[PDB]
Amino acid sequence: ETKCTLKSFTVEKGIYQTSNFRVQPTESIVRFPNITNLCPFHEVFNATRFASVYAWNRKRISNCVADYSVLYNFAPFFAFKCYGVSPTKLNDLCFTNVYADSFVIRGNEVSQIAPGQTGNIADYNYKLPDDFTGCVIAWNSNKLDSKVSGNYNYLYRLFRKSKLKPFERDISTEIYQAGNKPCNGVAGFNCYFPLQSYGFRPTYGVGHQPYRVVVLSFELLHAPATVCGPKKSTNLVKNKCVNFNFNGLTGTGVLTESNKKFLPFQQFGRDIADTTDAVRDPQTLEILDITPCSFGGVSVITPGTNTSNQVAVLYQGVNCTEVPVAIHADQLTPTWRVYSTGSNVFQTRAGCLIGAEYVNNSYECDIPIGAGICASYQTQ
Amino acid sequence: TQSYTNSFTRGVYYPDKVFRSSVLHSTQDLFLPFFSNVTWFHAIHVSGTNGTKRFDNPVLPFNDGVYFASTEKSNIIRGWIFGTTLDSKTQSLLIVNNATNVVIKVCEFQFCNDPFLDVYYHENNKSRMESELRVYSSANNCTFEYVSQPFLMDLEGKQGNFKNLREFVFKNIDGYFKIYSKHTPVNLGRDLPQGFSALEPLVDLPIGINITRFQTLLALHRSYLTPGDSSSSWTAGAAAYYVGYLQPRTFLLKYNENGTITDAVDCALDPLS
Amino acid sequence: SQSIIAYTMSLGAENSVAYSNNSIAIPTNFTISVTTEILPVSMTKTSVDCTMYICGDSTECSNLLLQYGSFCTQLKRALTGIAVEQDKNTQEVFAQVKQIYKTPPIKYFGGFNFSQILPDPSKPSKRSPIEDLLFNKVTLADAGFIKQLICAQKFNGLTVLPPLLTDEMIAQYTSALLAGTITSGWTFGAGPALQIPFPMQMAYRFNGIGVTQNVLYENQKLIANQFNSAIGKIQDSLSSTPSALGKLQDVVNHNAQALNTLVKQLSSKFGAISSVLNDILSRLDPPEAEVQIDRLITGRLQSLQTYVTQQLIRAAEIRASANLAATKMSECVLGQSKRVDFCGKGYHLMSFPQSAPHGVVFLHVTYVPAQEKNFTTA
Amino acid sequence: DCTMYICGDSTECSNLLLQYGSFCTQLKRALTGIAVEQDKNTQEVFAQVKQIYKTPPIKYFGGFNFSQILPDPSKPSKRSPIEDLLFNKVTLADAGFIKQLICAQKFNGLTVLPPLLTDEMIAQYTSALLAGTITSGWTFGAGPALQIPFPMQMAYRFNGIGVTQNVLYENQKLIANQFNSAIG
Amino acid sequence: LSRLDPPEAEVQIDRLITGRLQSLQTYVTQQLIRAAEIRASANLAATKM
Ligand SMILES: *[C@@H]1O[C@H](CO)[C@@H](O[C@@H]2O[C@H](CO)[C@@H](O)[C@H](O)[C@H]2NC(C)=O)[C@H](O)[C@H]1NC(C)=O
Ligand SMILES: *[C@@H]1O[C@H](CO)[C@@H](O[C@@H]2O[C@H](CO)[C@@H](O)[C@H](O)[C@H]2NC(C)=O)[C@H](O)[C@H]1NC(C)=O
Ligand SMILES: *[C@@H]1O[C@H](CO)[C@@H](O[C@@H]2O[C@H](CO)[C@@H](O)[C@H](O)[C@H]2NC(C)=O)[C@H](O)[C@H]1NC(C)=O
Ligand SMILES: *[C@@H]1O[C@H](CO)[C@@H](O[C@@H]2O[C@H](CO)[C@@H](O)[C@H](O)[C@H]2NC(C)=O)[C@H](O)[C@H]1NC(C)=O
Ligand SMILES: *[C@@H]1O[C@H](CO)[C@@H](O)[C@H](O)[C@H]1NC(C)=O
Ligand SMILES: *[C@@H]1O[C@H](CO)[C@@H](O)[C@H](O)[C@H]1NC(C)=O
Ligand SMILES: *[C@@H]1O[C@H](CO)[C@@H](O)[C@H](O)[C@H]1NC(C)=O
Ligand SMILES: *[C@@H]1O[C@H](CO)[C@@H](O)[C@H](O)[C@H]1NC(C)=O
Ligand SMILES: *[C@@H]1O[C@H](CO)[C@@H](O)[C@H](O)[C@H]1NC(C)=O
Ligand SMILES: *[C@@H]1O[C@H](CO)[C@@H](O)[C@H](O)[C@H]1NC(C)=O
Ligand SMILES: *[C@@H]1O[C@H](CO)[C@@H](O)[C@H](O)[C@H]1NC(C)=O
Ligand SMILES: *[C@@H]1O[C@H](CO)[C@@H](O)[C@H](O)[C@H]1NC(C)=O
Ligand SMILES: *[C@@H]1O[C@H](CO)[C@@H](O)[C@H](O)[C@H]1NC(C)=O
Ligand SMILES: *[C@@H]1O[C@H](CO)[C@@H](O)[C@H](O)[C@H]1NC(C)=O
Ligand SMILES: *[C@@H]1O[C@H](CO)[C@@H](O)[C@H](O)[C@H]1NC(C)=O
Ligand SMILES: *[C@@H]1O[C@H](CO)[C@@H](O)[C@H](O)[C@H]1NC(C)=O
Ligand SMILES: *[C@@H]1O[C@H](CO)[C@@H](O)[C@H](O)[C@H]1NC(C)=O
Repeated sequence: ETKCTLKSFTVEKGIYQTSNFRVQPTESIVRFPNITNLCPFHEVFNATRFASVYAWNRKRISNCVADYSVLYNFAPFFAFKCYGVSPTKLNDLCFTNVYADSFVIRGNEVSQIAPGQTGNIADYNYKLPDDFTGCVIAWNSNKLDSKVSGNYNYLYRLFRKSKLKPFERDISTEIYQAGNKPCNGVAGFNCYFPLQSYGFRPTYGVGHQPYRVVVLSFELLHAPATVCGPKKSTNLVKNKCVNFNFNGLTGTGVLTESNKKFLPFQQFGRDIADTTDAVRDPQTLEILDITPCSFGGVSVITPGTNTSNQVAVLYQGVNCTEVPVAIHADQLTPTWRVYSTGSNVFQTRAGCLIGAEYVNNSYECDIPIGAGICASYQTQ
Repeated sequence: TQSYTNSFTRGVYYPDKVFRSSVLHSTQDLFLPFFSNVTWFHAIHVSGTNGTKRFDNPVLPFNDGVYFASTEKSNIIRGWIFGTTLDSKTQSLLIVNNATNVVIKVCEFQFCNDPFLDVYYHENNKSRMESELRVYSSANNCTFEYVSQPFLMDLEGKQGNFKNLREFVFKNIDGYFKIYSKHTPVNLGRDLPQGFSALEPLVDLPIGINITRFQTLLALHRSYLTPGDSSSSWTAGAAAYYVGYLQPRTFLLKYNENGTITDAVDCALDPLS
Repeated sequence: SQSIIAYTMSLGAENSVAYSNNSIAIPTNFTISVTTEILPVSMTKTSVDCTMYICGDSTECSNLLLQYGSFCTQLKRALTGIAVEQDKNTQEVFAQVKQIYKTPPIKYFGGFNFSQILPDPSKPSKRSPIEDLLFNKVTLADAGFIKQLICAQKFNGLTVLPPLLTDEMIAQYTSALLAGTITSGWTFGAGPALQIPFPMQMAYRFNGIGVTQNVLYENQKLIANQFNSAIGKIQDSLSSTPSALGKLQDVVNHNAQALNTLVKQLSSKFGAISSVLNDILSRLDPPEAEVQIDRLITGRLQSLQTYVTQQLIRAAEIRASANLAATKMSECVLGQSKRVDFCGKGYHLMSFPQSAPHGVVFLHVTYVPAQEKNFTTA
Repeated sequence: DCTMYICGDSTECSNLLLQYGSFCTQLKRALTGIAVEQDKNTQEVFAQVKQIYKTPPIKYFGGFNFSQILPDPSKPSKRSPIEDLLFNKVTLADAGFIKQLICAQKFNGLTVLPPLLTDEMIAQYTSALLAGTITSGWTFGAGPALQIPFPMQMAYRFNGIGVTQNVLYENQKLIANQFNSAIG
Repeated sequence: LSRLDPPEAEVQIDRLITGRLQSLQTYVTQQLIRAAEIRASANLAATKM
């Protein structure tokens, strides 16, 4: 390894740093909430009376096991573009709350449902936030919503004083005060009705045919879980380097019982790194602790390679009643787990040294180690 | 009556729901600025055994949330209504408490102002006031409903000295009304005492409505201690009902060792701050 | 009755001289004074790991970082060189003598009293009272003693190596030099140490500055009393002052502040959806995950490079300070310096070294004139 | 200042720059440290004296001519002719005098702070050292200033290199003439 | 900002900000070295005085 870290077949006398060591996880655990009911997704997509844009129906979902893999054969899915949450990586997450909004619009305006877009529909009828996360699903609906005479069932607002805030409903049957005359319900000259039609006929081509859209808004944020995917939980192990899946929180380390005071409205613990420190058990409600596994650097002490081929390793800042003395396969990143580790063992303030015997003598030292400790080649 | 007072250092709540300890984390959020005015408000309806109409409960604008502070005997302050024009023209809310219930909802009530004043409302003799709701009279185009635990769980110290100060904060940022609340019975007579306390979130739910107006619901059927005067423009007068507005600010909170909050610094008050 | 007042700075007290044609001024008395001087010698060593810091235990991030080439082999050689320079800095200042000298058993130096600087065997650390006070007055942050709360929050590839020379054998060096300079004069700085009585050595030191030895040989008692009083009161001056060891404290604090900032920079989006790798891998899919991970990687590289960029300049400044300290130790301690305003203020006599956390402290002894009278000269 | 040099008075740009974390706290701390070091540099060089000495009223130093280095009372700035020539020779660009065309076009967060020691007490320090070194010899840098006639100090400085004082005491006129010619 | 919608205006402004940050770091990077050299010269001048 020393011959490999610097490109040469001869290494001179001294101490060199080669790589790092860290114990490996042994088993993996997953703990998700235990919900059995299946919340309904059929009727939200499958309904015949979706409301208009000026007043769109909202469906809120609660505790369930949402299987986001069966809805694909519910519609042609003309547009299935999703935001930050990956559409395929959606069956393995946990969300706080999920919402669905349902409405039908003109197809030409379908592209106008997006953050940072204005126009006609996006300024007076419906608005989306700039940092929205979720999905949208739009597909053609000219087969059903088509009248030979005229489809006067869907309306939209043309005239409003100011743009609305995102996610806001503004249903109102008022009269717009266009011009100077304060008209009081005449609805005649210079005072037009705020609502118009969506006359949909098969004669019109693409873009003018009605398009049916449904938007799903997620709540991926640090909060107690309500909706989770279909996964099977397992048992808890402690005092061992393991990998956890705490309610969508993936990581590794050692879990031990803690003495924190997590209030009923507190779910996660934090230090100054934006990394989690303490977690609450999803289905037992016990306060745990997280500690990263042991790790450190490796230094190789070797004399001249033309004098001998014996080396002594030094683990920095690791006190070796721990894994250096109890070494096993699939537990150390250096594959070379082939030292005795029961003989030639010394403890040093700069990490314990393996491969050297202490001698009470004192000379000028050749290879410095640290803390007033040096190493050298010596006869019997 | 109406009067002005100094808010001192009150109205700070846990911004996020994560744990911390011995940290001086700072945040930017809606807050009540230090050392502002809090404007008192009092509704006056009691006189002998005769009507004595009040015309109380005026309109109050609801901008950027509202901070609430009052000392009700048991449940004298009951509900709050939110909306616009309180008529069948634009939707409005309905928030009101019960013994152990809450029936907040979104609707389009034409009107519900039926105080039903009692000819013998004088509390010193009798305080007979039962089932005096007289609300949700009409509903035009309404489907939203919600029932759950009421916001307040009052406690009694067996005497009026430990008057509860029900500090509430209301906000409507993208829905999910925050009802940060805390019970601090340790008041002993002085308004807004020197000290420090925090607030915790309880409920969250999104609806969607502009809410450019705020009003309260009082026990007009049984009310007491309502003196009257022409106090206005930075004067004094017994109200026992405070209202404060909130603005976006930047705060520096010193989290306690245990995990609570001990001190806070406003970053836009003094150049020293 | 308290306020803030703004004024114009005054340079100093106004004074005038009475220069003429045939007037001279001669002092009739002297005064011995003892000053102090503090010099940093080294800073804390450190080592940073790219793999643990940039891409925490994630294979894909490490594979993506591998494509960049040798931007981390370069970031290890500089740190190793800094560590080697820091280790070498402390050797030049202290390791000047070849042997180690013992103080004589009986402590009588002709009235001079040296208990405040000689080692105290009663204490376990065998450090002088002034050395103990200097050690206690400076609060160390980290020393790398198998720590296994802020320091415990550095499981991000950041470690602090311990110095090769512990602060137990540095005191041995200080005692060796001090015993050599109080038992042999300056003769042990060139060749073999030669014994000489202390009064004769002090008489020769006075003769160096142009004052004949009879002054000492007739005012020995007064000179010893003044020396004892100055040595006694310098400790009180060091103890009662608000903050005298400011340079060492600044050196200690700068590295800690830089490390804290480097740790905190991990909590940055750098124009990404999130600042945690596990979520950004689980939520996303590999195509856009590569772009987001590249953003995070380039942000972390940019934040990491500045650390070593500033560390190099700080190491250069510390090396310059250490070279100055070594020169001062060679010249004021191992001999008498004729350089003006170099080894204390006034005519130089001798000096004593002391060890401080990450630095050295010099105790100069200086000669200053006293009340003077005029005379008429030709 | 980053918040104006980088994102000129734009709220969107400021909010988008806030995502980079603490990146301009260092760029301010380093510059403040540089300014503090610059202020400290000019104090060690000049502030070597404790008291501001004054030149004697009459000026007779045994034939030597110090009019070219000593301060000139006639000039309003009390600067020596050599100092005036040095000041006129160098054309300084900006010094922080409330500037309020290239300098006026650098209103992008780039400001030039003025030095703490204005260039009127530096001349006072220089005059103080000159008076103390020509009226008291070298003894005012070690303790209290002791007066001494200038020719005696001349003989002292000649004796310090290996030449006895009789050389000066017999060649005083020639030495003074040579010094005057050189300083002229 | 005027000729474009927020979505890709974001990435363009990121480009501009990162360019300006890179252009600004080098200024202080060189200023530190210049200050160190000036400090060394000032120390030499102080010793010479
Ligand atoms: C030189 O100065 C010293 C300063 O200490 C003088 O010593 C003092 O002398 C007076 C008068 O004899 C005593 O009362 C003091 O107690 C002495 N000081 C101490 C610390 O003991 C000394 O006398 C001076 N020499 C001359 C010749 O005047
Ligand atoms: C001078 O040396 C002597 C001993 O050689 C010191 O004398 C004692 O020192 C201890 C240490 O603090 C004191 O507690 C005693 O009161 C001292 N006794 C006497 C008779 O002086 C003395 O402290 C030394 N001088 C100084 C200034 O410390
Ligand atoms: C002895 O020297 C002192 C100063 O060291 C002289 O005191 C000053 O002399 C100047 C010369 O005229 C006067 O202008 C000052 O007013 C004097 N100072 C004070 C406080 O009066 C003193 O005159 C000298 N004595 C002799 C005889 O030369
Ligand atoms: C030497 O000192 C004398 C005064 O003692 C100076 O004399 C005059 O100085 C002014 C200053 O510009 C000249 O304009 C006069 O011409 C000088 N007159 C004489 C007779 O010298 C003299 O200038 C000084 N020497 C130098 C080189 O400046
Ligand atoms: C999950 O299992 C625990 C058993 O400890 C039970 O108490 C809890 O009620 C279960 N969750 C639900 C939602 O019923
Ligand atoms: C909904 O499903 C039913 C059968 O389950 C089907 O008859 C109907 O056509 C579907 N409607 C839509 C809009 O998909
Ligand atoms: C917002 O306030 C205006 C004030 O005139 C009101 O007309 C409007 O109805 C409010 N918005 C909603 C959605 O009610
Ligand atoms: C090592 O020693 C051998 C002789 O045994 C010599 O030939 C060789 O050059 C040496 N190599 C080094 C690197 O010193
Ligand atoms: C390190 O190991 C030694 C061996 O017994 C022990 O004395 C010491 O307490 C240990 N320290 C830690 C931090 O484990
Ligand atoms: C070395 O010294 C220790 C005591 O310090 C003693 O116990 C030991 O036997 C000696 N010899 C060794 C370690 O070979
Ligand atoms: C409150 O308002 C009044 C005027 O309405 C003013 O005199 C007073 O200074 C205000 N108080 C504060 C703290 O702003
Ligand atoms: C108030 O009204 C009642 C109802 O008629 C009446 O009996 C009473 O006299 C009135 N009060 C006064 C003061 O007249
Ligand atoms: C409110 O409380 C009263 C008394 O407990 C009860 O009769 C009434 O039903 C409650 N209201 C609702 C809506 O349940
Ligand atoms: C008080 O009210 C009661 C009704 O409960 C009534 O009988 C009585 O006459 C009233 N007045 C007095 C003075 O008690
Ligand atoms: C609202 O209710 C009224 C009943 O007066 C009815 O005429 C109207 O059509 C309803 N509107 C909606 C959108 O249900
Ligand atoms: C904080 O915790 C300590 C021990 O963990 C306890 O003694 C103290 O009472 C706590 N402080 C409170 C509860 O305010
Ligand atoms: C010194 O001697 C010169 C010689 O003429 C004379 O002009 C001058 O006045 C003398 N100095 C004093 C202070 O009298």
